[PDB]
Amino acid sequence: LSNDISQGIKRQRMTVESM
Amino acid sequence: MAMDTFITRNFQTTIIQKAKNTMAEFSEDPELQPAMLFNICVHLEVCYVISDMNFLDEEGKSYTALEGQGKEQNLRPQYEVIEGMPRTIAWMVQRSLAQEHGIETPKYLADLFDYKTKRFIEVGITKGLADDYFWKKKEKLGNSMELMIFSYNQDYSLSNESSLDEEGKGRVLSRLTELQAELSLKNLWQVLIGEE
Ligand SMILES: [Mg+2]
Ligand SMILES: [Mg+2]
Repeated sequence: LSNDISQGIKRQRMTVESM
Repeated sequence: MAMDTFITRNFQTTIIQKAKNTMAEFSEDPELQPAMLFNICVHLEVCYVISDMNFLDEEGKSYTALEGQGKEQNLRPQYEVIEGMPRTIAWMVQRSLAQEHGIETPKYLADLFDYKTKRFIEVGITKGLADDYFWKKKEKLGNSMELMIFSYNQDYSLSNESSLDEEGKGRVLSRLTELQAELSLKNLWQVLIGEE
């Protein structure tokens, strides 16, 4: 559950910065 | 126990802070509307849970996190999570995604984007009954988004053609069931106003 959140937050940063 | 304390003991700090930021974006005060803070926390958590369960390889094949382990470099998440980003940024992510996939930008801000079906998703969480809330959100949204509705009483409303499988549904519903039970143990439940 915490992994789901940790990973999700990482992915959001990845996405935004690739744009 | 204060709902404030319930929230602290039952959600990750990361979730809590994003929830407070959302209320700040909406100029609402966590202290004055703890039920709303709770609601935002649960919503955030659901969106992240849904998005960590499926991955797509370059060919469009769908994997669970477990099935995909060792290959993740070469996979990408099936869902982009839009909820939990600062809202101003979220709008632009939504627009960018829509433009990249040759689809209409939805009028309202989605919670997820499903890279497989190329559809935006709105997630709803109810203390009531999932289908009632589905119809209400349909009035606003039309066919602009896929609705994924879950309730604290194992009820749900999902498209027959949703990407969420049995295991993923179970994981969301168990967490919600677990929260309802914990709330009840602190007599915070029949106080609660939910998203509906
Ligand atoms: Mg939302
Ligand atoms: Mg939603």
